[PDB]
Amino acid sequence: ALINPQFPYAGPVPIPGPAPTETMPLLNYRVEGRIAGIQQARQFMPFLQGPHRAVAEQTYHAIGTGIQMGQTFNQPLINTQEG
Amino acid sequence: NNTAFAAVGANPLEAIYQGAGAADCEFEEISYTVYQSYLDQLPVGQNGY
Repeated sequence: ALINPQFPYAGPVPIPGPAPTETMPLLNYRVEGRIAGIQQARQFMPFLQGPHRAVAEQTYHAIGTGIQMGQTFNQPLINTQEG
Repeated sequence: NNTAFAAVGANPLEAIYQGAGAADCEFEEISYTVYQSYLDQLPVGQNGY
């Protein structure tokens, strides 16, 4: 702010002001609020809580069976070298 | 038919069409389809939602 003498800035907005209204009042709000609809315990989703496999491992079962059977052919006898 | 067509010179505020042929205009049919937008799943914990 600058004040300049001799033209000085009025020393106030004075008493000639026009009170325009008495509408100043905010009427307090008084209220009762009830949000009470029956609630049912459940919601349907496509899927909740699953941690789906991105790849599975290979998996398997097992079997064996049979017996011990055989047809054989042997090497001929040979002269013994030494000993 | 009463609200949708306004004669020349009549108030068009609530009307769809206005003109010299208004008196002989008629809807043949109207169809509506209502779609509801909402939020589902909502996660539930020890206090409800």
